[PDB]
Amino acid sequence: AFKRHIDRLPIIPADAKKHNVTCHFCIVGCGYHAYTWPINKQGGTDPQNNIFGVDLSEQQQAESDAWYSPSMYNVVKQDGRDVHVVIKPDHECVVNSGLGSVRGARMAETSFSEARNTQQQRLTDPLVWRYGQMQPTSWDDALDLVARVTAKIVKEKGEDALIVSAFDHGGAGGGYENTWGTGKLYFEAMKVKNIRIHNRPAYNSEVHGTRDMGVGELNNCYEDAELADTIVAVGTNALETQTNYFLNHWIPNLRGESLGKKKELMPEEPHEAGRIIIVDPRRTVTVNACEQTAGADNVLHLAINSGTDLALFNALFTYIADKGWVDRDFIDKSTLREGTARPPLYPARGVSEANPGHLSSFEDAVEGCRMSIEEAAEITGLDAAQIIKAAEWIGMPKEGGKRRRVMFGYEKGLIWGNDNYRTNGALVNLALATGNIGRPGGGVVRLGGHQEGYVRPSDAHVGRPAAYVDQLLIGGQGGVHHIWGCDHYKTTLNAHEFKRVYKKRTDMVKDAMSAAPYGDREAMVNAIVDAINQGGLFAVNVDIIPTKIGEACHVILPAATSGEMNLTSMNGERRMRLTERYMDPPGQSMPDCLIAARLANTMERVLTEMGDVGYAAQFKGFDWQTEEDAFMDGYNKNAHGGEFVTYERLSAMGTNGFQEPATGFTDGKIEGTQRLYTDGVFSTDDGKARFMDAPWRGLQAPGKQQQKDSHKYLINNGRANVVWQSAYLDQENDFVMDRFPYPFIEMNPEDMAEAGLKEGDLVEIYNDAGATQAMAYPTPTARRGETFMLFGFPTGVQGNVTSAGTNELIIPNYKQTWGNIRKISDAPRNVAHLSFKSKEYQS
Amino acid sequence: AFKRHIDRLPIIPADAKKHNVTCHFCIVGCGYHAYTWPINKQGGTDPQNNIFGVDLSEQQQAESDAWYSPSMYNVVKQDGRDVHVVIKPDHECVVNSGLGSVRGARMAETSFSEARNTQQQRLTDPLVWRYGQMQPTSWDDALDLVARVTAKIVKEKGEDALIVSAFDHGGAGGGYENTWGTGKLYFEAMKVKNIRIHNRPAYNSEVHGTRDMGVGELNNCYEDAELADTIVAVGTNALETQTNYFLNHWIPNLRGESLGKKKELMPEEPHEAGRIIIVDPRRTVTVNACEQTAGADNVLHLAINSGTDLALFNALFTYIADKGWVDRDFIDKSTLREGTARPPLYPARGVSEANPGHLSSFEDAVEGCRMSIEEAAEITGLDAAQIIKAAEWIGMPKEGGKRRRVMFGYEKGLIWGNDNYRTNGALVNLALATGNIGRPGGGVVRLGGHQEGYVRPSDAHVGRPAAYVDQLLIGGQGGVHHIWGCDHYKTTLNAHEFKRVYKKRTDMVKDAMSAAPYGDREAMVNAIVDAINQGGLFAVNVDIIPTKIGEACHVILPAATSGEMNLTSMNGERRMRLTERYMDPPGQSMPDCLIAARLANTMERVLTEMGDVGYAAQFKGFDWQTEEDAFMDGYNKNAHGGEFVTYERLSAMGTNGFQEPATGFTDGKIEGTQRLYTDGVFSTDDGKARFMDAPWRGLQAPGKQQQKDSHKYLINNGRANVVWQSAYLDQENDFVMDRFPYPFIEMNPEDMAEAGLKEGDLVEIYNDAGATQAMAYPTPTARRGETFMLFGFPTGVQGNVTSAGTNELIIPNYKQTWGNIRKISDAPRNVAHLSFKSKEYQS
Amino acid sequence: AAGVEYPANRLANISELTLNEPLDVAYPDEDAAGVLLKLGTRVEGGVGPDGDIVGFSTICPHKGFPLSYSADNKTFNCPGHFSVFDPEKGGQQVWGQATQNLPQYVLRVADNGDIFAEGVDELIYGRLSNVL
Amino acid sequence: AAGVEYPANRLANISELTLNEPLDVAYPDEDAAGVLLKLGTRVEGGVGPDGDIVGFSTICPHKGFPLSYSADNKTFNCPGHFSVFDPEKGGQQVWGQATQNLPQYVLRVADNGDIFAEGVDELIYGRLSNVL
Ligand SMILES: Nc1nc2c(c(=O)[nH]1)N[C@H]1C(S)=C(S)[C@@H](COP(=O)(O)OP(=O)(O)OC[C@H]3O[C@@H](n4cnc5c(=O)[nH]c(N)nc54)[C@H](O)[C@@H]3O)O[C@H]1N2
Ligand code: F3S
Ligand code: F3S
Ligand code: FES
Ligand code: FES
Ligand SMILES: [Mo+4]
Ligand SMILES: [Mo+4]
Ligand SMILES: [O]
Ligand SMILES: [O]
Repeated sequence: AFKRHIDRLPIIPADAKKHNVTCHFCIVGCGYHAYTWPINKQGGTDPQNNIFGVDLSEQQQAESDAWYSPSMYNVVKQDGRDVHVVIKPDHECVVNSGLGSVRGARMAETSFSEARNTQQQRLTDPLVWRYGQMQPTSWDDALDLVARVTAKIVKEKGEDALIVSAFDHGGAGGGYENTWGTGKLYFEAMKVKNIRIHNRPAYNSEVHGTRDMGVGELNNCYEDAELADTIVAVGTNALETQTNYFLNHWIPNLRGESLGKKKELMPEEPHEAGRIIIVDPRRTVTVNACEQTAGADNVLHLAINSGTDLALFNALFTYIADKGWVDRDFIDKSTLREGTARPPLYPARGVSEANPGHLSSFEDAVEGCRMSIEEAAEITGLDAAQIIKAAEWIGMPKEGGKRRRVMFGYEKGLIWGNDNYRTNGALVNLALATGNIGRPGGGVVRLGGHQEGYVRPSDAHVGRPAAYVDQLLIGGQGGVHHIWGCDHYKTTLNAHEFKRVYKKRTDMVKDAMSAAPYGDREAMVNAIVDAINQGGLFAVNVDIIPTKIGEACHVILPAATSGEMNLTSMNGERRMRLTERYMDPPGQSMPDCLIAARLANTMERVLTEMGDVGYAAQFKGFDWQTEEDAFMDGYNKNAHGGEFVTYERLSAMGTNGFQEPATGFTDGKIEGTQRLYTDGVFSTDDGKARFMDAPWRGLQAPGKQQQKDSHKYLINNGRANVVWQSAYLDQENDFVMDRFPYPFIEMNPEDMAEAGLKEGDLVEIYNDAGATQAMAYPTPTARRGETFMLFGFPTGVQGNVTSAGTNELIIPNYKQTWGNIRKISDAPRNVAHLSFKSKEYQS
Repeated sequence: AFKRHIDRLPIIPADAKKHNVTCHFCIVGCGYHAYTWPINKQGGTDPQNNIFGVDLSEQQQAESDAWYSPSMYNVVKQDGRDVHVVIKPDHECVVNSGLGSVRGARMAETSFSEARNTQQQRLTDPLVWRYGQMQPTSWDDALDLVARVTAKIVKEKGEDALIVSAFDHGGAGGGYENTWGTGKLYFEAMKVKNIRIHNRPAYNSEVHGTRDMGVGELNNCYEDAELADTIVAVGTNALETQTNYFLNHWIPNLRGESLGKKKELMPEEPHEAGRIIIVDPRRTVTVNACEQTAGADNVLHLAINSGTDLALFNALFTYIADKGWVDRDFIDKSTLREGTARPPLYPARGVSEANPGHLSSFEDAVEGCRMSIEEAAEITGLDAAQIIKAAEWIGMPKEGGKRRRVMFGYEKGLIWGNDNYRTNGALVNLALATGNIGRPGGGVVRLGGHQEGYVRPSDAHVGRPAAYVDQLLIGGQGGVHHIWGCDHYKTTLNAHEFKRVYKKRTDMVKDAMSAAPYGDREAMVNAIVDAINQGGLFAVNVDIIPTKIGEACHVILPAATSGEMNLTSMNGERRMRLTERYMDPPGQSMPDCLIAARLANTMERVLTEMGDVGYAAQFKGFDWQTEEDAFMDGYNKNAHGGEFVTYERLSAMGTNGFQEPATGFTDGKIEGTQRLYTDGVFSTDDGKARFMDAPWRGLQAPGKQQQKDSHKYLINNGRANVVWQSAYLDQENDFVMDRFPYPFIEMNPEDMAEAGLKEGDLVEIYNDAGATQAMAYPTPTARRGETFMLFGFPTGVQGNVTSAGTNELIIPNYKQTWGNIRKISDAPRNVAHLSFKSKEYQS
Repeated sequence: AAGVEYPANRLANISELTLNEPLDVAYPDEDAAGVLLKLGTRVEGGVGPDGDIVGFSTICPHKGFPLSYSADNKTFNCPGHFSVFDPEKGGQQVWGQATQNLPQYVLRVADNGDIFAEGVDELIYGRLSNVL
Repeated sequence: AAGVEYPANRLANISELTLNEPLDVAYPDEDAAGVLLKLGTRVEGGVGPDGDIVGFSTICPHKGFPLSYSADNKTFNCPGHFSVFDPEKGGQQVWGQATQNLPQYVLRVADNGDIFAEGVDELIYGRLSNVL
């Protein structure tokens, strides 16, 4: 087991500098403070000599604010000087109430430190491929090369030759400052169509269904998880993936700690302890924890067949509609009442690829979605009694005829599951019919992934459906590729094919560059462009570490990340906050918004020199010297209520911030919006929500039924609690890598016995998409024939075995993957120290 | 400046475990001790509570044994447990007398530590190219793949299809255990012709000239530098490159501290303080230090034109022979007296490529080498008065008619300089004529590079001249390449072309492997072999870090290095020592000798399965479980006097060891040989030394005169004091990289003013071989038109601009390089913190 | 002055331990709850002739709840936020919210059979120095 | 505990320093020879209104010989083994055998004009703790 051997930590002194910090990572956006003080000064044990005002020579009790773990401590540069830092969760923050996840609690230890040698992998200088290898250089040099190649290609072949992959999210590697900068470059200065997002291969929404219905996907607040009678959690492993939302808001409901609150806010209405329905093919630690806190009688785990959610929801919708367990006044007052005809190709296909479902009235939706309890039981594999029970737990009125308050939450089991558009709508149907939108204890919401921080110019030019960028690249189209803050090598679909072609195409440009004289830059650029004309690709990577896809790129530009810059984002409650800079960027790295600005400026200069002054002019409006300048040009001027928000004002509000949109500012407080749609006016032209006529039509993505029918195992895939994303920071973190040097694949022990596999064996997962490796982890709770592999992992990428299959809007259907498994090697030595015991807490 | 901010270090306790350790690095082989003790125990300040027996609460005086710097401290794994370690130079060692260089003094800090995060770059697991990228795996898997591909290729195409690059040197990354293992694999089990060494592209000696003459290149002892009347240092920058030999043995001579000793050992002979002749085109810090210690009157810096040494030595030989300043009895008694005729193509060419010079008698050598002072002054650029003075300082008898004792030392200025064979012989001629071989205060020796640790089976099959391996690879020949402990990408000649072709050829196999199923291994191997048949190369790298050439390899095998294993080697005095293991190899890494054994075993298994039992049998004799087993099978059984040496016996002798060859063992002491040739019996069939008839014939390597004539600057190249080799460890060491993030190119300030360059500017060096980058470092002592660039450096490889030119025996002529220089970029920001002041000490 | 100075404290004698039954103990002082545990198989940090006697802090390193031991599983389990630690593998967090594996005692078995604790490999919850 | 406790010692007043003439001092005690030096240009670690007052250990970190100052070069030079340090660049070893750059004082200029030293960024030669 990995052990740091740190016997003691420097004590934060009374006069430490305090910074408000939002967690870098997940959607929950837990509140922290970063305390910093001069190297070689320190706090003491007596109350007067430390930040806590406590005698630190005494053992602290459970849940104490007056303690921090080693991973919360580091030494970092601040205004040119080494300083101690502690990044500690905030007790006063209403999101986390002092909790920090295994992820958030190691922000300090995953920061860059020359002094204590943490994260030396971090990029410090621009790199360019020349003289046979990657070589460091200056910004002026690196930006000149990128600008010249990009400008030439765009002039010769049009902007369609420019391919972009970029983050669209909040938090570290995103946020409003950074999404604006990249957005303004590619949508204002340019009109780039062939652009994709970090987690999907086109410029689309994850949740077009709910949006088209008029229901924005983040409509409630976190208090609503405390107040609901029933939580319906779909395609979410919240304990591992929205940890502190679950621990600090769902659990109190399930434990009955919320009853006092429920009775104060909703008197003259009955309240028992919360019940929870979890819709997930796999039994996760989330299910185990719910059973353990609420009791098995109050947890309903619907272990559906993979990709059959829509059948389930349609059945639930039908049953609830027929029983009349619906908010009749809500339907009449706030939803579309107009009849409207089904499109000619319904129900197999929608009016077009742009619109996979048919929006309509409640009555038409009910008739169109109609499915019996028996039909859904066949498709889902559930018992009739289970589906009926769920309907009762969702719709059945409480004792006095009062409507049951249900919070519906969904994440990637649904969003990357079968028939995204229709499944999303089917779920939203239930929320709308039961009047659980815009009201306490309600909501139909993404439980989210990253934090949110999106503001950009109009994307109208991109189209709907947008271009399937990965297929363009794999097909030999495109000339120049700008990759900002994502790594397709570890995280895209159909990844094995993607890597084979990407390497081959970028190699063409590498061989050209190696054979050309760099010091004569015009000859170098002509050589790059000749390789591109022959089918090569020139790739530029903007990142914080040497990435996997970066091993194929020709220029790497080093970014500064949250903490090294000011950054703004909102959590899954629309709670917006400023993360105040507490350290310096490593080396010469700079924030993404400023990189964009500097790139714009170089495009202006280079195009001016080429003589296209008209096109040069389009790249003005980037005179930014600091990230705040990007915030003011973007969020402040473009978000709803942005005029009310500034760094100074957000700072005064602390880690609690305020909930977007801002509606005003009085006496040092930005006035916010607790819940959306409290007035029953939705996000459509006429202000009425739409239901969705969304009939089941099997596995809809091409290839999927075939892949299922011709392979042995379900290769479910997703997150692990300890690992953040594609392990970009974690790969240089001994605590994480000591636990999982290979990605695990959770396998039923009798499936393993049958296959001749032992715990720790290194296995190839393979199908017609590609192949990859993982470490067999025996998992008694796993169902026979159903495996779960950690996604995104550098030492075994499961995206290799996901097919190119998407829905009509180009949503990647990662979760529905099947494949064969065979042994590559007996369990390696470097795996002998691992525990292979159950991850489920035992009482 | 980089500052560690380490205020205090744990004190080594009285009961620390002591290990004898030889420096990992340079030829001098300074003595150290590694002390280790349990993590969470420690020493105290009172004498009884620490290893020194000293009161550590008081400031220590100069040169104290009771202190160590932070870079001498770390925490490392030892038998599975974290322990403190201090690696500290040994005061009692006669080599260094307590000195440690900037290199040796950071062995601890450049060791692997999970606890303190040092050298996390170190390889921990075998890696194989599959599923689109490099992936970790088990040893069984990786060795099986390497064996199967190698075995198939060798069966189908012969052993000539197997290309090998390997260390042949001592110390970390070499030694007797490891050279034996690799030697036995490739020369006993196999008969690999197409093999090269780590620093040169064929299986040759660096010093065939001296060896053919009967004079082994390490014939004296370090005490002889203290005792000589004159030291002649040729092509050596000893203060930077043999630091502690220079500081602990040459300086005492120059300062006059040796006089007492000189008078005791050589009474009835006069002795003044030592004088030194330095033959080097560049004024180095070595020249400066000699002037500063001895006085300018006692230092004769001959700043010859690049590559003109042979003209100098021939002139010196002629002058000394004519004056009669020769050991007449030594010549008559110990040298060849037989006349022998010049070969028909002399003097332009020798009898064949195997023999570039003509071995002969003194008289014939004199007549053949004959050159006047005036002709030599034209060629060398020196003044006549300077050349005459040198002859006087070498040959002129002392007051009473007594012969002047001169130690002749040479390194890479000569060995990688013009006409290696003849220049070496010309220098040796001077030593022989003046009787300065096998006597106190004499010697003609390599000052060396790495330590020595060579023992291998016969290499007869390799031929002389041996195959030019780089040219085979560049020409598309060879199928499989095994690379052990060297990195051609940074360190070979004609490196830019080498990298372009190596990438292109290994890419072919990569694209094949990515598109094949790995889990069906027979199909994978057939795909690899198809790519090889089309001109690809399958490459296997055995190393301790991710190397540059390793970015092109398909399998990487992790090695353990000195300290993580027991290791034996000798220094430049033939002083042999055991470095006792004090820590564990990182992860699953293993010593090179054992890797070789394990590879051999896998070849045996695989060939047995294929049914070639005859060939399988050739791979027996590798049942080694520990490195000592390799020592006993190799050195003990095969070295001269090896029967006298064991680990146990070497250990008892400490860091002083003994000087090879061993001649006996009495009362716990291995009895050694202080100097070679004390009896005047040389290493030839008849026991007589030969002189060399070695006339000047210009720049002899093809292309060189052409390259000089058509480019502006000499691009001299070599070492810097702070940087060890190709910065393989240093690239993850902040102290080194903070000082030189780019390699420097020393340039005259007026050359810089003329070219429009400023300190720190990033410049392209280019010629018809290739191109590269370096950082302009203004250097007032540099001659106009003469630059010096740091070699081997990952952020600017000067090997890129060295031509393919070798002598007849395939000795790379790195030092004679010319090229053009032009600006790539204004000084980058990451270079603003550097000092650009003179490296020369000012008194 | 520094490097933390651990006391060498007697915790128990080897004869007191029964296979798979943790013995309540405290190290490096009265206020630092832990257990000694005989596991029946050779394991990392384990001492005694069979190499199976381990010692751990029993206080969760995440938020400081007291850990419960499951005998059937041989795991320490946290009721606060559902963490699980494996004492057969150096206290590795099988799953949990702690950024630390379970702090383990450096044990020594004396000639007479007494078990001494002389250190701890990770920071104990609720103290900024293992020795107060 | 934890960190080394540096004293805040008065070394000199700003009015005592002449441009490019080092002033002998000792920090953090009598036995730790160093200098204050006014360089005339703004430099790293430098204090005062012109940001050019620096303070360094004057004892070579390689083997402990006393460093000499060259006024024309603005360098510290070591007669032992020819090391050279640059006080205009944080004490960077321009060339030498030390594995450390020159230990530099953390300086503070008071309210009045007194110069205080409150720390040192690297281990001073001949002591295993900067404060004894
Ligand atoms: N600090 C440090 N020391 C090392 C090493 C290291 O990497 N770093 N590596 C070790 C190894 S492997 C080696 S081989 C040795 C190398 O030790 P050296 O050979 O001393 O080191 P170099 O810098 O290669 O070359 C020495 C001198 O050759 C001179 N020179 C160049 N061309 C000519 C010429 O035509 N004629 C003459 N007479 N001189 C010329 C250069 O000016 C240079 O000063 O050092 C060892 N020592
Ligand atoms: S700690 Fe960070 S990772 Fe998510 S649960 Fe809280 S935001
Ligand atoms: S310390 Fe090491 S590098 Fe050479 S001079 Fe001595 S062996
Ligand atoms: S306190 Fe043990 S899991 Fe949170
Ligand atoms: S003591 Fe100053 S250089 Fe060796
Ligand atoms: Mo996501
Ligand atoms: Mo060498
Ligand atoms: O996402
Ligand atoms: O060497």
